[PDB]
Amino acid sequence: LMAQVFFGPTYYQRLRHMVDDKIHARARGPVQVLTRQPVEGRSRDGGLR
Amino acid sequence: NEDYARPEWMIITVLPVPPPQVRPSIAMDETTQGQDDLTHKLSDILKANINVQKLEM
RNA sequence: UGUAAUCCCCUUGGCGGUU
Repeated sequence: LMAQVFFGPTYYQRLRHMVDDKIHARARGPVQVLTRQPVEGRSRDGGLR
Repeated sequence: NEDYARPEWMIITVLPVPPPQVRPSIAMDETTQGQDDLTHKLSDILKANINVQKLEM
């Protein structure tokens, strides 16, 4: 490489936010009883606002 | 407006009772459903109406 | 011929993530 590279060990930490705990998709599913709109929440297979 | 908004209609003499779709009940657990807030308020209103009718006669 | 099952609160409060 034409440019030299800064290089060495550094302390890194893994945070709790992982993509597989955030990915969510919905085509159709449960709806609220009062308004008949998609429910809220990824855990409940809800929709996006 | 004579046809649509008559002044004496601002005093309630008959109350419309909404269908259960407006005040749905919720199953709090596997055995007991809770009445909605509107259902309880309508029950209180009807009890007061019955009380007034009984007292008057 | 023995023929397999379809359904989910609400309110509240807190803690957070991205700006």
